[PDB]
Amino acid sequence: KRSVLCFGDSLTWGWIPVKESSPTLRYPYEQRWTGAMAARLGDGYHIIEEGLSARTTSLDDPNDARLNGSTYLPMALASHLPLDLVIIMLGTNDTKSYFHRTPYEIANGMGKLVGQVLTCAGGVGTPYPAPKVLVVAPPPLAPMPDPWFEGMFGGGYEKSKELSGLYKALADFMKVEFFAAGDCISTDGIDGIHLSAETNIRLGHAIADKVAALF
Amino acid sequence: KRSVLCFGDSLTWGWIPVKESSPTLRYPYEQRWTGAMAARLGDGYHIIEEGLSARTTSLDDPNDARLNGSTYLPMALASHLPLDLVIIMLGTNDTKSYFHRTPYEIANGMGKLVGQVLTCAGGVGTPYPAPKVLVVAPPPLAPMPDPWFEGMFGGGYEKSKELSGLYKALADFMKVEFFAAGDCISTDGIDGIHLSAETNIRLGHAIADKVAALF
Amino acid sequence: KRSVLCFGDSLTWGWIPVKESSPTLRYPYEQRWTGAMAARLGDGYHIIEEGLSARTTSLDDPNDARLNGSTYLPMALASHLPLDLVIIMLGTNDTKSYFHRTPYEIANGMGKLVGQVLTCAGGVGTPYPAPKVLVVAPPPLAPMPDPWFEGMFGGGYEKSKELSGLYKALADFMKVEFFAAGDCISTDGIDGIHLSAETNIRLGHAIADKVAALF
Amino acid sequence: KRSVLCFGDSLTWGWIPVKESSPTLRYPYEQRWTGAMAARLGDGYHIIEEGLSARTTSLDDPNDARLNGSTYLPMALASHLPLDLVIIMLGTNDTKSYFHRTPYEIANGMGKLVGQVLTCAGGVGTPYPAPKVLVVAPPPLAPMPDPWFEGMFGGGYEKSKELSGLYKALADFMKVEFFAAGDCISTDGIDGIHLSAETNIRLGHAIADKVAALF
Amino acid sequence: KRSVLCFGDSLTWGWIPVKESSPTLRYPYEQRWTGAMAARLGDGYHIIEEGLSARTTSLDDPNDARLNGSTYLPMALASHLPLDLVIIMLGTNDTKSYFHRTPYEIANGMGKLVGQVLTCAGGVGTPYPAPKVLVVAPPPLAPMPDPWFEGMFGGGYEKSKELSGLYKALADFMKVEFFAAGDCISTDGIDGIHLSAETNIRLGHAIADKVAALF
Amino acid sequence: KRSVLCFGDSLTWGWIPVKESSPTLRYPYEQRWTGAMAARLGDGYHIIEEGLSARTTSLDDPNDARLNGSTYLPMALASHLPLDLVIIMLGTNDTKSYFHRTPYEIANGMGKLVGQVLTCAGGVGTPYPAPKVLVVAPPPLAPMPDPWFEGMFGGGYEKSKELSGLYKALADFMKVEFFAAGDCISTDGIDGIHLSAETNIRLGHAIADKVAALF
Amino acid sequence: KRSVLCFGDSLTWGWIPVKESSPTLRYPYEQRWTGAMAARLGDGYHIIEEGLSARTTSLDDPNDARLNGSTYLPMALASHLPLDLVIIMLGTNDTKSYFHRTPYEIANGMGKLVGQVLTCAGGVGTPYPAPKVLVVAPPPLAPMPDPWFEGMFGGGYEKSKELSGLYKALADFMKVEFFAAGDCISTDGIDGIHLSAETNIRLGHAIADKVAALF
Amino acid sequence: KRSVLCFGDSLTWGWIPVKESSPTLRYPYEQRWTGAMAARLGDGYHIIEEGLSARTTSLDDPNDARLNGSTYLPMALASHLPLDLVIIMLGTNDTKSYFHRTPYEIANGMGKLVGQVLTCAGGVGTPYPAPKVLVVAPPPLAPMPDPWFEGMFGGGYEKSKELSGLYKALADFMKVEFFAAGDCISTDGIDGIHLSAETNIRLGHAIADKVAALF
Repeated sequence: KRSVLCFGDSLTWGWIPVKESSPTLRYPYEQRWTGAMAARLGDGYHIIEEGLSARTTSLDDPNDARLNGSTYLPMALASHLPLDLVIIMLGTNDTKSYFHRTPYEIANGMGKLVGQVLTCAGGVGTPYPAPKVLVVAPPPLAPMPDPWFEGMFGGGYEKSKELSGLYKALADFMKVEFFAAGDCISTDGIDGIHLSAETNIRLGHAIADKVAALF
Repeated sequence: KRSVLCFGDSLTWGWIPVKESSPTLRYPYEQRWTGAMAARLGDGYHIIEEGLSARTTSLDDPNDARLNGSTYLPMALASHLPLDLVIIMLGTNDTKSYFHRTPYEIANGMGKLVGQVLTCAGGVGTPYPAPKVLVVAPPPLAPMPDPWFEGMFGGGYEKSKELSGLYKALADFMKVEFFAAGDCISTDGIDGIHLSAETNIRLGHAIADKVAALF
Repeated sequence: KRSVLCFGDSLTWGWIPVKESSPTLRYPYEQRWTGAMAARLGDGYHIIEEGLSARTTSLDDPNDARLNGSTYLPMALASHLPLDLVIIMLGTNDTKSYFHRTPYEIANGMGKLVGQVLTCAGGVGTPYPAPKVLVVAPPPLAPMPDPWFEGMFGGGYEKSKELSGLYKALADFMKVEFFAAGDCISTDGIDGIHLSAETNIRLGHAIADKVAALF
Repeated sequence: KRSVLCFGDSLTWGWIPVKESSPTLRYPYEQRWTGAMAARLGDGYHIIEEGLSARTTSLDDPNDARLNGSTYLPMALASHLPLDLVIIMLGTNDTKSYFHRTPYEIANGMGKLVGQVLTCAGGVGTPYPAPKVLVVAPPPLAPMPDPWFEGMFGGGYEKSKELSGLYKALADFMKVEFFAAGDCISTDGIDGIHLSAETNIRLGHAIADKVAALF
Repeated sequence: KRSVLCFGDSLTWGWIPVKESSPTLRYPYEQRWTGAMAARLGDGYHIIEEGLSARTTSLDDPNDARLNGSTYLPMALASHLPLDLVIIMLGTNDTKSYFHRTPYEIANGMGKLVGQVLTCAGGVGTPYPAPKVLVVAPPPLAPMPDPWFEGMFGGGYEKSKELSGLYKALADFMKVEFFAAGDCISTDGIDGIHLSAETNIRLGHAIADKVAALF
Repeated sequence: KRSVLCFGDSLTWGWIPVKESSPTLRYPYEQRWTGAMAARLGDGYHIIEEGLSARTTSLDDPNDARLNGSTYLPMALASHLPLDLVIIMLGTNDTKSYFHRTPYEIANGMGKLVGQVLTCAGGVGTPYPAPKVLVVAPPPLAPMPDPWFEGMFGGGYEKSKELSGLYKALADFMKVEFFAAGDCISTDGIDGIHLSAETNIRLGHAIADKVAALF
Repeated sequence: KRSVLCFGDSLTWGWIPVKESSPTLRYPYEQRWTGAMAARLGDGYHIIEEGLSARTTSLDDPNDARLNGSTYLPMALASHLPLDLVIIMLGTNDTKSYFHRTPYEIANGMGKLVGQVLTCAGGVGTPYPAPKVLVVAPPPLAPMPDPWFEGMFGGGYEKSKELSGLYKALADFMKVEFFAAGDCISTDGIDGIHLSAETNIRLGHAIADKVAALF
Repeated sequence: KRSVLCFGDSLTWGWIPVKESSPTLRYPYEQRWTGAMAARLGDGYHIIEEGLSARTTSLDDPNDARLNGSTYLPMALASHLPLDLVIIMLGTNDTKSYFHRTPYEIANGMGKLVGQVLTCAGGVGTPYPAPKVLVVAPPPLAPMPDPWFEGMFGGGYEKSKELSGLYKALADFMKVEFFAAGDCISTDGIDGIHLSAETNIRLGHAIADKVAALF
């Protein structure tokens, strides 16, 4: 059996876009991209979900101590070995206005996460090798009707558009795999940030085909 | 389905005891207590595994920044809501010689984790409620033929015999559920620390019976 | 009775504007907005005052470790449960020149405080629920004849004009209550920052009307 | 009018002792020692309550960031100036097993708090003088029927018996006022830690007589 | 007798300007402003020198842990009580290119130091009162022939010109004394930063007049 | 002139022992050991006083951030170069009950300070060499009639008796100078900690004789 | 023999420029500038290599805790005394996009390292003197065909052109030696960052000529 | 060619024992164990010396920030790749009186260093594999004539005697190589801590045999 760890933010947790913006409920597994990917990959794969709303690549959020992805990823890797592949879809939250990050710095944060996977061989007391890495660039942001979300992501749209190219450059440099979500889907939720079930399913099917071919 | 997050150390990850002590392989899912519990609970339950070898309740390990359970649990809870129950089986590693913790301090560390579950309602932007908690006392340690493990757990056996009584008192105080694993299993692995497959399966079946009676 | 905690800066503490700028005396209770609110609400309400001159939403002041509102609020909430409502009037001091904060960052700091209220249920060992929240936008700044105050608030007037709209958006997003003080009062003190007794009393009466309609 | 700040733990917050140990409700104001003291002092005094369950003199609690009294007292003083007197009743929680503090270290923590009052003149931008200080030694602990509380306070009884003498020595040295609660009341709650309403009322009346005579 | 603490940077230590820029020797006491001030004041005054080359008001220097004035001043005050007056001449080093401080932030750092004096009453275990404060704005910088010093103070000249006005506003606001060194002297050393002996003597005489007028 | 920096605690600052223990006044210069030493050395020497009540060698005091000698000494050395000699009389406060330091640890803290002197050559931008070092063991403690001082120094008398032998061994190892004050004076103040004026003067005269023999 | 410590980044470690950018192999010693220098200096000299890919002067890299040169240099100096000369070639990595450092700040970081060498006399328990220092400006950057390297060094080329002039000014100020590598070599590797073997050898020969002229 | 990194304390740096204890000179390379090992191994081996007097396995020394071995080892590994073998001889300094470490904690600190080698594959941007590890238990301490050294190592002899057995157990557990220096040499220097030249040579020859047998 092959084990695949899916590390992400609200797009991976499965945030349902809603007209009142927040709070919201979670998509059932079969309507998450992770579940749709698992269905297409089949029973030879075991999918592990680690999606956290508002998670960044490598930034401490001023209002929530839980959100730095790089703080949690080493622990998660060691908890889930043996792993064949880690899929990482993050970066959208790094584009928020109050973080003042350049696109390159966001990609460099993704690079920190890739390095944490590449150096994780052995975990705590095992002979297991490092898994492969699939870097996923999230789809670009869209216009947002809610003024709080619009303020939250001020300046972020242009940054989100640059991530695909920079993540491709990063993945080539670090000799790992790459997939641009925006080549297959768009951000289609009413809030301009999150995704519909149908788009989650299309995304998971497409990632499944990438996974099946990358080993 | 009812979601059950299983938070623990190597006993939960599934460390196979071996003659060379370390390193070792992972039990397959159906030979882990988590998988055996999942099998007896049936398809109305969804099990989430968060087991990490060498994890403590609330201590920083001097050689490994991944191992403080309380550093990770809030992030894990928010990543996995909605949750109906969190089962926590930890404390054995707090008995290691170099931590110099009293049994009450170990139970108080378990209490820190219980509190993190009880106050987690809402996660990141959801209306979901806090789950129930099942505190599990691990079975006492056993003779260790490897001198490195014997030094690692110097003074720990006597502390391990006190955890069950103190965890019961904690659980009554905090108004959560409690299971004494040592009434049903013993630490039967060749290394004096870990468990056989047959014992994992017995444990998981016993925990499943306890969980079913809560719902 | 219904308990109302009033969390704020000098506008809440009751700084009397004076020709020498500083130091100054405190308005008596019946000339504070808190006391005037208490008088119009009547004996079914119990007011708790937590006003601190120079307090910010969520910033460490370089000269004074007492001034980060978010450092203190969780302790204050647990000390005063049971609470029915928390009124927060802060943000003016975040506009000071040496903080270099954008208006969105100031509102996001207010959001940190709102979240601290919303997640405070139980306090230390109680069954009490989280109180409601009333976010109050302070009135915009005014001309400052003292050159030290003018330097202190350089760039702050323009930011102060944006807080009301952003606080309304925050409150709608977090599903709490909102009052724009600038619809009812102006910053009428001689120093361009603080308020007259007549204006405090008008503010408190207006807030009282808002509070009564919540219960 | 004279203003009196009452800084304390669950004995000041007003924890009702209950057979299930925890959680519990709060005494109404007239059944707290603060309220009973205010009734006896009369309308020439304004009492300010700052009681926090589980609060220590100057220790960080491993499971709760809210509980170090010395972290909060400077902020509270500046928020409540002008003050004529600060009454401090703390130390019981410093005797808990997991803190491993000697009686002298507990008294030295009380001394830290006394110094914070004595040096607080001016607050933020006022001409107000430092208030007087009344150090109150809490009554000694009693036997505890609940095993979690008994473990929590292991070794604490003897420490609690030494605080009166050491706090008297401290108050004489620092030239402030002293009152031994144990000379008037005993710890009479079922849990061995907290107080009955009748004892709260006796205590507040006795502190009121001390206050009226100390200026 | 009355004691006067002189807290400063190289202008107070007595750096002799030299063509090679650095290193250099110290002026003898009678050619320092402190010694010249002491001579004019007479033997009714005890002068304490605390001058440190490269010292800032309140900034940590990246290359030298000794240079934050506000880190050392509280210790120095307590070491030198009883004190009648503290003279503070700092701010020039805050204008260095790599600190990126605005003039207001520099004056606010001076304000931090003024506050440390005003709150220092008692020291460690004494009845002594807080000293008075004389804020001294240093003379503006001059053109600098050495390229390393020119880079070191890039952007600093304009900032140094603004300190007099801002320090005057600060001293009025905090109700302390003020003296503009630039009303009496100029920066006349060959390096564009430090002062000649005759200028130190003129400066010390003028400061002595200010000190004598206060007492 | 030869410059001599005197770095110490209350014995150097000049704490007057008094019947009420604290607070107290400072001995005049002529009644300090520093001033008595200066008089006997004469006008070829320049004495710099750096005495701070309650100062330790290298410990952070829980109640006062001013008191770690090793935190302040590097800044003080650079402020006072050129220096021919640093006299260090510290260690008594390290024997306080709440520090739990062994006598060797106290001498090792003295060693930290000696090293700071030996490595201080050049200061900030000077060619000056490192000064010589005179390590002074303070006299042992004596009976303490005040219960607060008795508790403060519990266990400390026996440690104070060992400092001289250990400081001699330190000074020989580090190749610096050593004077045992306890051969010439005893702790004669009423409080069992501090010194009479007559004893200060005898100490300073004895240290002066030692200093002169070094040059 | 005369001992020469060579402290640097990938230019010193010997990164082989390659078409796929990363990862890469290390030049053999004979193809490193260090080994080429050693050969030309001959057997009267002993070369110590301390080159680390990605090392900065004095910056913490967000992704790698190994890379701050100033964190490691004091330990390295004490490990290798006696030393006659330290050659430092660093600064290129400080020009990376995500550090946002000005050229003067980069030279000031070099200055931090120079100071660490100049103040290292004695090491741990030795009489050895501080070595001489040779500051080496690296050659300017060149076109970078890999998009990841291009982003990594955005803004850096222009900064790299200013380092030589600033390092010369630093070395004159601090009274140490200076060599401009860009007078003798250019950045000739395919990646626009690293060097060919022929260029390493030419550099080492030119540095050897400089070193010999110092002794 | 194969590269061998020698990571150690004064026994590796080459401290010459001397009657005055300290300071002292360094043995020439051919009288160090490293140089003697290199001579026996031949020119197919490249030896890298990283010895630092007073270095510990994993402890911060109170008086010197340079001495934690585990702080420096990751940087040194990355600087010296490609490496075939890392030889680690440390632990003697962890036995010093003021560290209060148990023998197991010392061996666990060695374990931290072993783990840093085993996880170092790649360094910064290379394909190189992790080196092998040779753990060397240092020879036990001897009686020490100097009282400062005797105090420094109080309690340490017994601890030093236990390191061989514990390091053997550690090396077996971690599956690396082990050599007991005390099976071949004794601590023969006059100070009871360091070694003679002939003993360094015998030690290096015996370690070379171990190294050659591995390859």
